[PDB]
Amino acid sequence: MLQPKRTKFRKQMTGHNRGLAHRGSKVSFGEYALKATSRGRLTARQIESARRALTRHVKRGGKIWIRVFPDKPVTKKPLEVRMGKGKGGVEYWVAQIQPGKVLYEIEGVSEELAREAFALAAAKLPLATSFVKRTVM
Amino acid sequence: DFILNAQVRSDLGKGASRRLRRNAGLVPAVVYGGDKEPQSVTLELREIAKLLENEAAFSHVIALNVGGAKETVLIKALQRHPAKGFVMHADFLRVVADHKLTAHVPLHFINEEVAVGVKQAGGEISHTISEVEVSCLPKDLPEFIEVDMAKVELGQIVHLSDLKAPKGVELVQLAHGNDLAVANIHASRV
Amino acid sequence: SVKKETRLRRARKARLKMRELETVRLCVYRSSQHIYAQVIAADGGKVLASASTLDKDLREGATGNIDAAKKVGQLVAERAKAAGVTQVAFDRSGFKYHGRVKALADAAREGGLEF
Amino acid sequence: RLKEIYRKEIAPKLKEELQLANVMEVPRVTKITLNMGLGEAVGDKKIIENAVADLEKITGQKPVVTYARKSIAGFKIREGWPIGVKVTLRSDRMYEFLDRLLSISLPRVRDFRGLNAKSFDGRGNYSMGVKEQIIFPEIDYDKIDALRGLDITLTTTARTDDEGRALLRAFKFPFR
Amino acid sequence: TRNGRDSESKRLGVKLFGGQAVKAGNILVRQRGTKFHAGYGVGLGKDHTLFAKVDGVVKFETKGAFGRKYVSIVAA
Amino acid sequence: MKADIHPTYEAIEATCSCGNVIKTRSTLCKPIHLDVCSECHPFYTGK
RNA sequence: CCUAAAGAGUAACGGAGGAGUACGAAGGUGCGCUCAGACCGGUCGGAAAUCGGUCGCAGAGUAUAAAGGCAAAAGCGCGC
RNA sequence: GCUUGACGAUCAUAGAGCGUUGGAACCACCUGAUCCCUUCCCGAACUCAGAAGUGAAACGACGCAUCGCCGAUGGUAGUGUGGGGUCUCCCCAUGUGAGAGUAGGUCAUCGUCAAGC
Ligand SMILES: [Mg+2]
Ligand SMILES: [Mg+2]
Ligand SMILES: [Mg+2]
Ligand SMILES: [Mg+2]
Ligand SMILES: [Mg+2]
Ligand SMILES: [Mg+2]
Ligand SMILES: [Mg+2]
Ligand SMILES: [Mg+2]
Ligand SMILES: [Mg+2]
Ligand SMILES: [Mg+2]
Ligand SMILES: [Mg+2]
Ligand SMILES: [Mg+2]
Ligand SMILES: [Mg+2]
Ligand SMILES: [Mg+2]
Ligand SMILES: [Mg+2]
Ligand SMILES: [Mg+2]
Ligand SMILES: [Mg+2]
Ligand SMILES: [Mg+2]
Ligand SMILES: [Zn+2]
Repeated sequence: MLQPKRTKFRKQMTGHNRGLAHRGSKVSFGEYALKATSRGRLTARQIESARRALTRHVKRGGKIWIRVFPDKPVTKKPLEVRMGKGKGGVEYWVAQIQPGKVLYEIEGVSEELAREAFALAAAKLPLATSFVKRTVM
Repeated sequence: DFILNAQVRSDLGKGASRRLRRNAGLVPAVVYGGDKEPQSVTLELREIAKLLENEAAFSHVIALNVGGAKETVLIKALQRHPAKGFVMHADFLRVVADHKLTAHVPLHFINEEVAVGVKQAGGEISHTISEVEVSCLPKDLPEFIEVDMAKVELGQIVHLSDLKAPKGVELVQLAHGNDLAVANIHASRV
Repeated sequence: SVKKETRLRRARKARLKMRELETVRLCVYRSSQHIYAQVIAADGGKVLASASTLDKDLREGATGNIDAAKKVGQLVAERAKAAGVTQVAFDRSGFKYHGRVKALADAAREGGLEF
Repeated sequence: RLKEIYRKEIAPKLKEELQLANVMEVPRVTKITLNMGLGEAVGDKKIIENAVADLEKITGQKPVVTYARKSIAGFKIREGWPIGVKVTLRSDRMYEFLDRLLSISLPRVRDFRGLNAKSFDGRGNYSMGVKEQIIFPEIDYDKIDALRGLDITLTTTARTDDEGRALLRAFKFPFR
Repeated sequence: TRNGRDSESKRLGVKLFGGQAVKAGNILVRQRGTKFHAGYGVGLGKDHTLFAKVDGVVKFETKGAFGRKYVSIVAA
Repeated sequence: MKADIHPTYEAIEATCSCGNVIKTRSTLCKPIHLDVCSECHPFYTGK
């Protein structure tokens, strides 16, 4: 799917997901966007599932941008294994999402077609979304 | 048309500004520029949101009415809630007859359907940008800068230097030796 | 130019040592036509005594040689005494301690002030 | 030799030939450095003592031998052992070296229509090579080893290469 | 796991802050390298330890080119 | 100029077979004869 | 070095790496000097050898990991 | 007060870049390498003896905001204490309050000494 070509370190701490998205919250490339209104986490197979559904619906023209990149590795512990014995191995890559972040953008289509193409995408994502339009400020 | 009502603000801070947006439905603001000191004001959220539905809100002169004294300003910046999208703060720039000022002016693309690159080669018009930043005198600030794409073929790129501007208007970015793409014609996605 | 710029870089270590020790200094300047000597108090701020070839009894015409540097050296030592100073440190200001600079220093030693 | 020659007509003529308002900024040549980078002696180290002796004859100043500044395994060398030698010429030696190379040996090289004007950098210095070490009249033909590629480099006080070329219009430079 | 190693802590940092009264020989800073430089009345150890050579008060001033941080002793 | 390390330098005697003579200094200490010189070369005059 | 919560300290079969040496000069001192890289020009080398010039200023270097330092260079060379 | 040199205070609001200008003195370039001294070669640099030429190069002075560097007011983020919620995150009362950006500034300001007015 999507993941870094190479990274400095294999593993990472869990951390916390706090705050609003004051950066990456504007429509910068296209004319309409899908924007997160709740916080959460996107697992790079939901991003691919939602990209096919969006692109398969337009099927005639239109440019699409993906503004999210999953760069945080998460580990899992195999089943029937006790606590301890070192950290688990990396299983999938994921992205942190704060309220207000733009996920996908599109242009070159009508407002009515984009609005129903973004509805198909939002049905694959585990977080609340909204439809927004580009503004001067 | 372009008129806004404001009241002087005197209780400043984070706690006071949060009470404005819950209890009273107001919006904190500030007016600076000219040769005068800045001034904190308040204005209704419903009034500012209604004026901003207009297209040329940021490229037109606005008559501000603080108390009873009127003054000429221009929307310079605007803070929005990242999630809900409503306006939380606004700052205005005082307008003086002889003083160059910087504004953001939207672009208008016309005759897209009759473009050479579209009807002949089946290309698609892509808008790389949608507004440009200009500097000029207040008396000749344009509401929108015109760009046409009739004589554009497949693969041709439109730059800042190509488009013409009203007399007395400077493109700023072109002045700093950096012309940026505006639009192009490219081959179809599928 | 590079010629002067590299000399000031060459003279910084000795000057910074004297500020640390807070000792009186005897600074020398040498040009193609004259030579200079100054006694600077403890921190580069004030000049106590001075002597050069521009005094109105040495402006005779030949000031860019060795013996001209000898007369100023034995003249700056006299002026240092009037200021009640001895026990200074010689600062060559990046010039090599070989020629006109050396002849200047020997006159000061004979003049009475001791390094 | 060529000292007085430069200041009798070459310097006075170039003053008003480019229409100068002052006299020092007329181009003059400061130094000539020979250099000859011995690609061989990678491991043998048997031509340095031979390259030192021959290069002495052309000039008469004891040469200095240069060392590798890096490793670069592609040439199977590394820093520490020398790869080439060089000499620097100034004032009288480099003038008298010029005329001897100008025409005592340069006409009798082999085949040459002249010295091209394309061997100029962007500032006004000239560089040109020499394909055989025996070309000069200071050495023999039999007691000398095989071909060695001696070089010539010129350095002038020219702002740009055109008046550097103009200065080299004098000195009887075979420029085509 | 092949990671379980670490070294003992070295207890570095500032030992006397600005305004404090000092005596000759007092250690002022424990360092790696010179985050702070020796000013007036301050010496430097072979492991870059700043120590007092006079009696007075710590100063902690930034001055000169290079934007260096200096520690010096002044009159109380 | 460093001494004892620079070998003998002199004015020699140069004489081209065409009668051309230029007194230039070199390091041979003997007269030399030239078959060709600047006054008799095809490239210097357009041959 | 991170965890370690802007003084110190701080655990886990937590996340990452090194050591069990070297040097009689690789120590002391006086004197002197600045790198990597790029471009142009130049015999066999040609993107990369040595040479000339301009820019560059530390993107080099530091016996040995990483961190903190380095123009009075703590980097480089020579005499004693 | 005016100009030039030496040494400092202060380390970009003081820097870079562009243009103009300075030889009366000073400074710089300059001539030569006998003599002290020097180059792992070269009087290039260090040094010695002055002085015929020039302000070209360098340096200084004066202009310009183009780049750099400074930079508010207001708002926002975070946060100590007390209290709430729908409690992986927030809200209220009270105290505190950035970074970024915006309007806009900047072609420095001083001290001692010596030579000429
Ligand atoms: Mg955890
Ligand atoms: Mg606030
Ligand atoms: Mg609060
Ligand atoms: Mg030193
Ligand atoms: Mg530790
Ligand atoms: Mg010690
Ligand atoms: Mg701590
Ligand atoms: Mg802590
Ligand atoms: Mg600890
Ligand atoms: Mg414990
Ligand atoms: Mg060492
Ligand atoms: Mg390091
Ligand atoms: Mg040594
Ligand atoms: Mg603020
Ligand atoms: Mg609390
Ligand atoms: Mg604040
Ligand atoms: Mg700020
Ligand atoms: Mg800033
Ligand atoms: Zn002949």
